[PDB]
Amino acid sequence: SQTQGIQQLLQAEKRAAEKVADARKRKARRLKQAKEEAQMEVEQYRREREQEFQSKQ
Amino acid sequence: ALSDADVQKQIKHMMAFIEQEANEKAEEIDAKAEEEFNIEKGRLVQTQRLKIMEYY
Amino acid sequence: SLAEIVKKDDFVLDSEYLVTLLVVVPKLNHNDWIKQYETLAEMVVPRSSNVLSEDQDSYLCNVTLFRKAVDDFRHKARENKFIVRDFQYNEEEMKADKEEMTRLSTDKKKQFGPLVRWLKVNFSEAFIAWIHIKALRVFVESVLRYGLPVNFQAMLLQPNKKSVKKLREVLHELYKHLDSSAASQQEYYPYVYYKIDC
Repeated sequence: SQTQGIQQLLQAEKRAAEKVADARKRKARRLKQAKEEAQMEVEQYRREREQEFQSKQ
Repeated sequence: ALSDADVQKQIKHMMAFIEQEANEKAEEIDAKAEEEFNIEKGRLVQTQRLKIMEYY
Repeated sequence: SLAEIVKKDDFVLDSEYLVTLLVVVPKLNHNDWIKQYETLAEMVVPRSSNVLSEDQDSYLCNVTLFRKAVDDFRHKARENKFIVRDFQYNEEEMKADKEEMTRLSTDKKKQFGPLVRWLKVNFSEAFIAWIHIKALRVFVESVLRYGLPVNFQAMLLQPNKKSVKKLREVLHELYKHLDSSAASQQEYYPYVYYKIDC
């Protein structure tokens, strides 16, 4: 494996870098999606709370 | 002179378990992505819940 | 350390699992090494039977090996009369040492010029003051020999070898009339004497 092993190492380590980048982008995407969905849940329940306060008024 | 047979043995074994452990590490990062997703949605917006509930 | 023998290409580059050990093998069992380097260790680089350079005791050669393979290869090659060495390529280890060698030699010569000038000069004045203190002695001993008055006449001399004793006895004959009694003359000669030799 004088040279062939080096090439296969290069390819496999490129694939490992690619999956690490994929996982990192997955973390960032899920962080953004979590923030967005949790916010939207917050405002829709704000709407229902405001309706309850309208009824109480 | 172990030659191409042992070259293929070393290549297939090493790259195989590299790709395997690579995949499980990525999937574990995805599992922790699920964990931080749920924790954020139940903690940060939940402190927001407490603030707004006190406000109301 | 291998200055003009080993270089970068010999050792493994960007190594993830391997380490290149410069396992020197003599020609007495070189075919042995290239044939059973697999027996020496499992999980080894195929076609790693590479020889770098030559020397009078043996032939330098290197083996690329996983970590456990390095342990096993060392373990079963120390008994195989192979020199073990986990050298790390370092151009600085060569360039530094050679630079200090040449610079220190040149500066040592440039400062040794002053050494010889200073040394020969200072020794010449040292010998000048040397003969001066010797003359001061000659004066003191000649004076006290003849009492207060400082009237005396000094002289260099150079006796012939093997004619020394004849000169001793004729000068004893000459100077024994000054005192006319005893000047067992030995060290304190009937003349005020001092000795010097180069």
